Amino acid sequence: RLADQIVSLSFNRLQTLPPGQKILRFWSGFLFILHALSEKQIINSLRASIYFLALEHLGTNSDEALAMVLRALQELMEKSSKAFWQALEQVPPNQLVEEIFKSAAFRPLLNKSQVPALAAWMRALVRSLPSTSWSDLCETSLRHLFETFRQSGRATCTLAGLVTLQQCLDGFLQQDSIDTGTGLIMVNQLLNRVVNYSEIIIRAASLKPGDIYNVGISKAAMAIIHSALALDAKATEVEWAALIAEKPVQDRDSGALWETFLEMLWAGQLGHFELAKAMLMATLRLRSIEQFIPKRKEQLKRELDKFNKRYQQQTTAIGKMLNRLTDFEPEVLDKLCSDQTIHPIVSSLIHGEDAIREAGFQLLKAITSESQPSDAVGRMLEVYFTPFLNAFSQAVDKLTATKDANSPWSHMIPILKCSDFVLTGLCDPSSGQLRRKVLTTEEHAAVKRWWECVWQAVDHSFRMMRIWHIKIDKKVMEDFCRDVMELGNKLLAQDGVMASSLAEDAISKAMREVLDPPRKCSYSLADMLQLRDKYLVMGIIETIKKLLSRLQENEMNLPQRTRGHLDSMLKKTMDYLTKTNLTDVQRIELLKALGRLIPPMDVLHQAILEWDIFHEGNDPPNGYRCGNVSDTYPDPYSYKQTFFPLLINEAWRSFVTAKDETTSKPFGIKVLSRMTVDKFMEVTAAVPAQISKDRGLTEGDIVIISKGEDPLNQPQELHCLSRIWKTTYKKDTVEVVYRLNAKGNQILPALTPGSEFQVVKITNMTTIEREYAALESLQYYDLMDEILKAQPSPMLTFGDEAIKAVMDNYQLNPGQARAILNAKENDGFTLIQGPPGTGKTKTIVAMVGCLLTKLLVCAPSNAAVDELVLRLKAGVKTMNGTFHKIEVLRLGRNAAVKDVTLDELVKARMDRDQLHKEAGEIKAKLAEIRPQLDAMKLQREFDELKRRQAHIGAKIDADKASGNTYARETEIKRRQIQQEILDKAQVLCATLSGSGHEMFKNLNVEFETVIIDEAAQCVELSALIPLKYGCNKCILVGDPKQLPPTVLSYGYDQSLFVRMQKNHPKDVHLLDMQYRMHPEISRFPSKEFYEGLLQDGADMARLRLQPWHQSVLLGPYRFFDVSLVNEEEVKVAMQLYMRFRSDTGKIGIITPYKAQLQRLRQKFVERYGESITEQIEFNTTDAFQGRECEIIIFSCVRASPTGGIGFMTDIRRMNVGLTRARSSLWILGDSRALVQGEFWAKLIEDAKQRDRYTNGNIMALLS
Ligand SMILES: Nc1ncnc2c1ncn2[C@@H]1O[C@H](COP(=O)(O)OP(=O)(O)O)[C@@H](O)[C@H]1O
Repeated sequence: RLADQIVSLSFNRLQTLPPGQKILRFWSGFLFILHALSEKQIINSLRASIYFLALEHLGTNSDEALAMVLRALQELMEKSSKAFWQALEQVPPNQLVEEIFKSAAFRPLLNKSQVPALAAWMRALVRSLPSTSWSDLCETSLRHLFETFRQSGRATCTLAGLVTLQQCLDGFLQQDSIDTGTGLIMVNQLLNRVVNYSEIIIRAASLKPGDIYNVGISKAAMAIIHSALALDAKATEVEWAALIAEKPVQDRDSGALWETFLEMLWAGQLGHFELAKAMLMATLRLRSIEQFIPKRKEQLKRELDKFNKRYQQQTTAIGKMLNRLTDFEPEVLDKLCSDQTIHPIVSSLIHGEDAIREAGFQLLKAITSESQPSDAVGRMLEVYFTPFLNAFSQAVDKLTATKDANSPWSHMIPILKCSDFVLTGLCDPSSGQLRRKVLTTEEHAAVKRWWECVWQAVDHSFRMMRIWHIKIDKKVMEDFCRDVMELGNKLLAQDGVMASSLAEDAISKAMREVLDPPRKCSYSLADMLQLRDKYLVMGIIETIKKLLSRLQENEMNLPQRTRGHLDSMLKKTMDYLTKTNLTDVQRIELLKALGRLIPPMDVLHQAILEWDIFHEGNDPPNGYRCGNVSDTYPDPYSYKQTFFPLLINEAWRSFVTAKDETTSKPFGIKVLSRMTVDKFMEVTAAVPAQISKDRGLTEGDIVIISKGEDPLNQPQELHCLSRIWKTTYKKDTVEVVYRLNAKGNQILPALTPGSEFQVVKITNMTTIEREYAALESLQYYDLMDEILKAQPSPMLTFGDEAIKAVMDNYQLNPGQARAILNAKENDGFTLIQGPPGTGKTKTIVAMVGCLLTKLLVCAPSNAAVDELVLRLKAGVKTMNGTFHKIEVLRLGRNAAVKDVTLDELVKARMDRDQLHKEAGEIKAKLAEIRPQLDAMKLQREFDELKRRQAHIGAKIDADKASGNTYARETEIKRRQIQQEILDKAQVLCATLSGSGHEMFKNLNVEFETVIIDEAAQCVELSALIPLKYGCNKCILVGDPKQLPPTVLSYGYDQSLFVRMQKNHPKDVHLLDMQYRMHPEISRFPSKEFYEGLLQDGADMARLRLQPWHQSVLLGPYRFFDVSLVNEEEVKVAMQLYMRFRSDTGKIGIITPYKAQLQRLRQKFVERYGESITEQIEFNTTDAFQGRECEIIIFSCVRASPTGGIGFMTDIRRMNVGLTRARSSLWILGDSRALVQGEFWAKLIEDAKQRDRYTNGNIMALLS
């Protein structure tokens, strides 16, 4: 019946067009039957033609009938397409579409046509066909919809053509793999059809929404643009991943395709936010693809060159895309960043291609408006903490996961720079985000993930050097290795911040999770010590030592492969298994730290900073008792146990004595970041430049902290001590990181960001730290037994002709020649003891001419060093009568010494606008072009003027980054200039503390013989400093006296000389003569100090005859009787000098205290001008040691109390001040404030019992 009605309606039998009512009735019946039937039943029964009769009936002249055959054919091909294309294999889809579309009744179906039926019909048509027939159909069908048929019908066919292109692009974009054979060329044909039909898509997407002709045109065109821009990137990625594996591809235009949809519009259209997001994910699709670099011996192939040109065009277009995005307003920009669209921007920051990286860094600068890269990254970490710290970790981790020969290289240079940017935006001690806020659950994970990511990137950069060294130059690899080493150092320097931010119990828990990423990058570190570079080995050694010390501190282990590689490298097995160029210092340093150096100083800081300075006792508040000197310590550790409280007590007495006479003004600090980092309450502040320059704020400088208005005399307030820990010279204001003590700090509740304090300074730790270093590293000296047992070299006697022979060489004495010859003969410690006028410095100078026929000569004050330098420079005579001249060097920091100073000798051998003009000029063109814009020709200019502003701004930032290269190469020249100077010099002179500098560990020095002058006027741990450098012969010369017998029999500072003198007094070269002092100036401090044994020189009364002693009041000796100021002595000294002037280098005025020294200098400079600063030497007793003048004016303030702080030092002060003159000594002071002291009372009694007293009004008595 169905076939009989088909035969009735067939054009084969009837040979005529049937009436349209029968046609529509028949196809409505077919629709009812097909709704009743099933697809499997259609394939089984209906397929076994009705389809050909449908094609014949599709040519009727009725609009309704043509609509029913179209709806029918849609239902047939949708319900089962396999039978549809099996039963119609004779007719192609081309002829199907042409036969349907050439019908004369189809035009009013279009005209009389919430999508229309034809759009869904063509969706079913495209989905019903295989991929291989997609292209040829399109070559008709789109050409028939867009062009041949071209207004509701025109809008309908335009919508239809957009639907075809969208359906084909979505079909190709949803595939799991595009094959390299026919698949790539049909994708290429579709993309060429998209490029050809681009203008119609542009006018389609430019339509206004809500229009009567917009039936879905704009959304379809937008989806077409999105899918085309995704498919271009996917095709390029597929082609790259094919030709990098040496596979056949085939023998497109991505730049033009990106450029067309760029140049359509981006501001001033609907959905520009969505277009920008789609373009950003499209450029995220291809973020780890790099151009091809040929090998050194090989050449580039043809296909790789063609791919390089194509990739050049594509990356230029992508860079123009990213540069165009910096015209949006900040509101939509921060909406785009905050909102999965930040990942392409952050990945563009890393990229190795120049255009994409420059465009991304400009976009990052434009979003936050912080016009600097590190400031931009800091502001991004401030606003978007977890999105940015996740995007950076993902973008870096995506590229450092595989180590092969196809690994990218140009991406590894700007990974380190961005890691440095994040680190100095995250851990700065004033602008650090980790010093300001507490961390929640998500931020902890973000910071942890960034830590693991950056250490993995450093490990990947170090590991694959060998596979990279076959295709690049030598200089880029050397500079790359140096940069990676410096980044590793900067990364490992900041682990305490992570431990005390990512958490006393949880501190160790957080620290244990910080040191796990550095353990992975350990074998890579212990492989770069084999190179022939001299700068890299220093940094690798430092990083290995710091990592191993921190790992052994917190209780863990090193990887076994790193230890095995280090073990098979520095041990003899007789040669080494791996040839190195290491020295003998690095080998010892490693072979130790692994299992003569500088120890840590972190318990000393807490022991001195847990103190209250206003304690009224004579002992420290903590438990530190002393008074035990056993003189025969047979062990270094018992020596350490004895001499550590002997160091703490000395520091306490120095602190109190410096609190008495501080002479420093206070300054105010404001807290910038409070944080319990590295166990101490490390507070930071920004001190102005003028205060830091005026007060000399260096590291190791000790200050007070108080809330009081005058922190030196308010003990009732809230206060503590601090040590300056790190000083950084910023632009103007110095950044100072004070360290505190959070174990009883009274200001600790009052500590708050924004709390202005008042701070005054006391002393420096440098000598105490050097004494600690000498105490701890005494265990590796070569003079162990002589230091511990206090045994000098034995005494022995010479013949009576060589003594006269050496006496007749330097014109010496029988006391000063036997010592010369004995110290020439034997080795070890030789002791020479004399009062302050014998000639001990004269003996030492003749020793140098005796020994040199290099040397280190040391003295505990600077004045004795200056005297030794001048005497050793003036003239040297050998042991033949010959006048030679040796080379002199000063290892310190006077006028004549300034020409032989090591700091001056090293320094003497040592001695942007174009880019700024381009950036200012290029910014002027952007202002004119943008206001003129708000068309095609203009947009090419505004895209090419703005790329040079990206290019110049990259060159401006690269100018600042080049300063690190100039700063490093300055340092290797300094270590080589220093080492040359240290070998040309014949004699070298320094202080006891200055010779133990930290800079002599990395240099090559060996001083086999040390000479110490004034060895008995210093603490015992000071003379143990310049003995580390292989010294095996030391000569100790000094003065074991300067204390009276009632005071000689404290114990915290005696000497090294005094212990040996009390242990072995039989072998000490005594010098009993004197050769400067008049018999009065030699007769009173004799009987006070030297028990009538200091005998005067031959006929010295006649030698000391200068006129002035013609007056009894102005003789060689006369005592004058008049809060460490005492202006009365200032007026009396002024009157005495005025009297002597009324009646060059021979007049000196001496005060024992710094405040009266300041008053003396102020008053004298006042009315006697500035010429008396050099005429009369104004210095204390601590700056006048070892020297002499003809006339001296001594003015002491007042006697310290007997049981109080001081006393011993004031007695030593008085005895230094008394015996500095050769002709005249004039002592001043009042009687009432001086009779409290015992020895001043003995002095004033000796003054009366020999007519040496002047009392009453001196000012009337002088006139
Ligand atoms: N044998 C000598 N003959 C002549 N003068 C001497 C002799 N020995 C020392 N002097 C003088 O004695 C003074 C001692 O000064 P110096 O040696 O610098 O201090 P000290 O004796 O404390 O080491 C020198 O000025 C020197 O001129």
